[PDB]
Amino acid sequence: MLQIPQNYIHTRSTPFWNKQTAPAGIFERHLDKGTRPGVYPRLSVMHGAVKYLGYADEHSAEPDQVILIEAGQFAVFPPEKWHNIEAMTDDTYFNIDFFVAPEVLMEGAQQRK
Amino acid sequence: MLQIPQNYIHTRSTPFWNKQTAPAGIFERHLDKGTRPGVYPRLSVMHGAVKYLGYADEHSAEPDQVILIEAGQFAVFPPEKWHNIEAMTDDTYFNIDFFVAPEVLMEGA
Amino acid sequence: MLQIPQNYIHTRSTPFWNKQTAPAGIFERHLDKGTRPGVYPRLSVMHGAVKYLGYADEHSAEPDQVILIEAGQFAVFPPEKWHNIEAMTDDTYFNIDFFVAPE
Amino acid sequence: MLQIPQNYIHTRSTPFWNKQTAPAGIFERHLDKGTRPGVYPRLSVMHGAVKYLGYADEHSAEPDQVILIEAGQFAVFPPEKWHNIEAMTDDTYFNIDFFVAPEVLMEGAQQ
Ligand SMILES: [Zn+2]
Ligand SMILES: [Zn+2]
Ligand SMILES: [Zn+2]
Ligand SMILES: [Zn+2]
Repeated sequence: MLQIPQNYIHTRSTPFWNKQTAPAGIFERHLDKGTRPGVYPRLSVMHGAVKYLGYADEHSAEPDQVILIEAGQFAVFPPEKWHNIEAMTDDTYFNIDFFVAPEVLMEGAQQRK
Repeated sequence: MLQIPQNYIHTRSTPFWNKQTAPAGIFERHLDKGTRPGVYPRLSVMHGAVKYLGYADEHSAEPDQVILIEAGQFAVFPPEKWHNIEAMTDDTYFNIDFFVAPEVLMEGA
Repeated sequence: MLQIPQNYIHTRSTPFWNKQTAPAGIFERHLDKGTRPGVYPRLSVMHGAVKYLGYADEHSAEPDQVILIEAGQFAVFPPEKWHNIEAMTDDTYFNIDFFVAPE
Repeated sequence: MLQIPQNYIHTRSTPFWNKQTAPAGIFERHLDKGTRPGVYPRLSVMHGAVKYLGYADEHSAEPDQVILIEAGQFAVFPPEKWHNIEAMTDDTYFNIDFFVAPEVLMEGAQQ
């Protein structure tokens, strides 16, 4: 399973969504982006099941990776990778958390005058 | 398993923690600060495994609820209940997300 | 002006709301609570105008505090104080950010 | 004033920064990381005042946009534009919130 580095930071979260409430576009092929690159999405299924479908590129015809996520489980998605999800039942609902890399700026001994 | 209602709101997320970076007191029997009906914490473990032990009350000798959370899994804990977690390995790391009911986030007159 | 202490941390944000998309209960008298006491709400108006009506207590007949927040401005709401907001137009829309004391 | 469209989504919020705690790079002319159409930063001042300076390009001699932000106010800055900020006082602190269009956060495939 793909893991999010322990030093990554949580930036945003989505409300709980189901087939009807989620933005329609999440069920079609797409890329999850942020302000910066390398954002890791973490989809958690609270009930039912959710399927992740990843592709080689923006136009490949069939998925090159499939992950089934059941209630009580989560899966982090490969960054900058085209994909779409699919709800397995009408009762399925889930939410998504996004994580980004931390910034480490070198500092000096004095303050900036 | 405990499930958090669809209308609940994500209010806070703790950073990733391991045996060393997490608040020492989380491994000791405690009551989540501010816990009350409508406040559900969700613990997801990214690596290793975390064990949750729940107790009927502050001084119960044995727990009445045991949950082993592995990497790729999460568990929602019951509010207003004494408990504690335990990291099963040194490289274990998890984070906790909190969700709360709209009526308690904004209590009307 | 009421200010949020520099050491507080941002915990949550609401999407942009207007008279219709906002949760109804916000236009009615209420209290913002959050998991811990002392939370600070910061309402910023992106367009139109919002008015804050604060009250002495849960049942005061009239408000003891009034603040008009116009586009390009925000206002920090006194914690633990009952209040309700009023959008001044249909075109008005705002969002709320919440800040809490350092963990 | 620039306004962030009502359907945009809050993606990041920086902690409160002052003349010393803010990343040094924000005080010098730069181009925000990942800046592009659909990404608007919103800088609001909690105390003191902050001044934004925008430039036509990277080497323009003079700025062509100036926004003074007092405490209790905020200003949305244009995307893909060279700029820098200046804290008017030592006791000044502020924070920035970034908002992004839904079509940019979730880039739909085309054919
Ligand atoms: Zn996605
Ligand atoms: Zn706990
Ligand atoms: Zn309120
Ligand atoms: Zn900037």
